[PDB]
Amino acid sequence: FKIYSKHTPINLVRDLPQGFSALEPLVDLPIGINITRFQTLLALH
Amino acid sequence: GVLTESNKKFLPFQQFGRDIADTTDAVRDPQTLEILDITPCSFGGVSVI
Ligand SMILES: *[C@@H]1O[C@H](CO)[C@@H](O)[C@H](O)[C@H]1NC(C)=O
Repeated sequence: FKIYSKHTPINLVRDLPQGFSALEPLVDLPIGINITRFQTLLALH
Repeated sequence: GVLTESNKKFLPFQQFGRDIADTTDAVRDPQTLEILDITPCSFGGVSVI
């Protein structure tokens, strides 16, 4: 599972991911797992 | 080949380098973590007059 990231954004437009930026690897976790679905965790009230 | 100091930069994850046709043009050593470039030495042809 290789996770790529880029933090600094470009203020070309508002609330839209316009622009181009390459992504460099950060962590490659060698587990060997089978995954077909996934969820996401947020902050609830 | 012959090793000289490298004026190029490597990203932290990457360890090797090449330009065209699988020619290793640079490498980082595993101890100093320094960057070096590789170029072949001075082979050539000889002619007689
Ligand atoms: C290996 O040891 C040398 C001895 O000083 C040190 O300079 C170098 O950073 C070390 N490299 C690694 C990968 O531990």
